[PDB]
Amino acid sequence: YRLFRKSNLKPFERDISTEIYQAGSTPCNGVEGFNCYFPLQSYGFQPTN
Amino acid sequence: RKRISNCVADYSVLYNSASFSTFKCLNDLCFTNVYADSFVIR
Repeated sequence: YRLFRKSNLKPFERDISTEIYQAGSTPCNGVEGFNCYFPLQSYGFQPTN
Repeated sequence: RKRISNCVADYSVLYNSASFSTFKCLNDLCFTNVYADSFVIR
């Protein structure tokens, strides 16, 4: 699921891609951490949740 | 407790500082006070 998006995805609009996102100013350039997070997160469907 | 009131708290410069370790949380929100603590952990 998508968490970090520059704007609001348009209606019926599919952001069909997995690109590393860039949060506030700390140049990521392919790394994750300080203001750098991967916008697509695996939820994990455990039926007993 | 460094509780502060009626101050212009610039979170953007602090958040966009690149001289921290963990920002586990801003300038568009105003609050009654900020119970800003201070200590060192291992």
